[PDB]
Amino acid sequence: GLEKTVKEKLSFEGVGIHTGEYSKLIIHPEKEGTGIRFFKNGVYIPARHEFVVHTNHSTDLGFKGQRIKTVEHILSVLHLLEITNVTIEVIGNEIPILDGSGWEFYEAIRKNILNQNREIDYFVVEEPIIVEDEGRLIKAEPSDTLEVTYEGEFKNFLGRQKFTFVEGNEEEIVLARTFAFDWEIEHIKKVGLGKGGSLKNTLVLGKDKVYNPEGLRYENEPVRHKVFDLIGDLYLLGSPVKGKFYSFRGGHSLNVKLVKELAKKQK
Amino acid sequence: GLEKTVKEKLSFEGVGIHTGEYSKLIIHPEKEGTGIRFFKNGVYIPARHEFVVHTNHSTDLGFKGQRIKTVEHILSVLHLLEITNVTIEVIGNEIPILDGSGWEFYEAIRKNILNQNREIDYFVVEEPIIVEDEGRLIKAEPSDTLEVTYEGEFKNFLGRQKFTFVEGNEEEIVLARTFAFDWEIEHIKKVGLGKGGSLKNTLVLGKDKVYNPEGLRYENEPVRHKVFDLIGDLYLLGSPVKGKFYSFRGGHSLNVKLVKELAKKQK
Ligand SMILES: CCCCCCCCCCCCCCCC(=O)O
Ligand SMILES: CCCCCCCCCCCCCCCC(=O)O
Repeated sequence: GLEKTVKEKLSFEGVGIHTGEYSKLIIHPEKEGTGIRFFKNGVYIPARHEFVVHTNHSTDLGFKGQRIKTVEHILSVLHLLEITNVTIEVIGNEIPILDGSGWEFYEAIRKNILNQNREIDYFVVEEPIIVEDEGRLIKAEPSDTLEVTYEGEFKNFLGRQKFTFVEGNEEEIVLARTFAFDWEIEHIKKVGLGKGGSLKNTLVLGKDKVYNPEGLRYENEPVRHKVFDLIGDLYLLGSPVKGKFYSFRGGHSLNVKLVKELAKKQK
Repeated sequence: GLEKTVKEKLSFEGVGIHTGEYSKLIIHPEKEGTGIRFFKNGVYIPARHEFVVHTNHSTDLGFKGQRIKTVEHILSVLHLLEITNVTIEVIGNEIPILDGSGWEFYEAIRKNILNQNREIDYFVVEEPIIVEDEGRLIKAEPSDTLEVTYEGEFKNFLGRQKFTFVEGNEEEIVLARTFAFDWEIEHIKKVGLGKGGSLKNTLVLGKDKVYNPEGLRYENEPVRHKVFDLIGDLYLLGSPVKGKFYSFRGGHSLNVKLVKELAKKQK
């Protein structure tokens, strides 16, 4: 495919899920070969693993004293839409959570796609690789297309389920929201996070119930989101990816680990 | 004591806990002998049991097609401060929840109290009375002062605790917030309520944990609030009350029941 970018400036705004603070986005179009980079306080931060400063319950980036929290969703969509050259201006400290999924971005970015005369130089996974971290494991091998599978071993009623994304199936995961278990909320708030969380932006699961009155969108909405997450994380390799990934009980932390140990192979 | 009222117009505003909608309050001063009555869409609704239309997880009042949800807190404070003649203008369908306690009202009403030349005609409990409703029971006997005790048999870590309010101890309960356990937030949202609830306005308790990061104000904050509730409910007798009340596992529903079966004795 050819490198892409937005037709014109696009903006989004809302509360950040962790900071609980308001922030605004302004996606700027960029010349070819530019790449994805955020812009905060006159400082450009590249959507590349080198600038990852936090992978707890979000993937945060930073440079020269400027930090942006939760870039996974915005990046994931840009990765799905194969938008390669743009500048994400952030007026705050974290990309807005919106409805908890990548739906709003997708729906708006998709419209304003602008083709360009330059064949995308994809990041190809050249050979098998694995990464562990206590039960948690991710396996990535070579593939003609982008294919990602996530398998969960949920302690609650969800049980063991897994989902698989393949090119042409974006609309199947850009709608999955963010989730957390109830035995998953005190801790988060205590370590100073989720200040913006609510049933309107987050999907809360009980030991065997769903708090949100709106129920689950998909039987396996959680697993889907995790796949969405991984994709966006993977975009930190600096360009659309092409490989076959298997993630069992993954998380941003391990996600990044892979990415780093996957680029450290000068690939 | 003498009948009281506010020095001048006082107003409050915020989200309603159940409706999730915005609403505004405007407490108007009223001539002597007026009483407590709400004012909605050019319709006056008396703070009297006759106009109670709902006692689920709030005490709602209504008349000629006009309804106000959650009047207990506002009434409870007015009852504690012995403010007898005022008009509560409501622009919406429910008194604002504010921080979940009667703190804000108290602190603001207390300032603007205006004495009047007219001895309050208290509602005296003349003789013993009891009301049941499956395990739940309230006992009310005669007393020189206002004395209310609430005892809980909480299924979670709280266990069995009780609190007792006596005249001169208002500041001990006007600060207790509203509470709910994790088990049924679902239920509440499903039966169309708590649309405004959040950890900022509600104190959520787990099977053995406290979600709110701000912890409990008082070891027994819940039981206290229940006492606050009862007091405000009791003010639906149409005038400050003087009796000794015992409530074991009570709730607005039973509260009102008592009040009704307590006034039905032409007392
Ligand atoms: C109104 C009720 C509220 C409860 C608020 C939920 C607390 C927020 C928890 C944050 C989710 C953590 C998981 C991170 C996943 C992601 O990257 O989206
Ligand atoms: C994860 C959970 C969410 C936060 C939302 C809380 C749900 C709203 C609960 C409404 C409280 C009802 C009981 C209080 C009655 C009163 O104040 O008189």
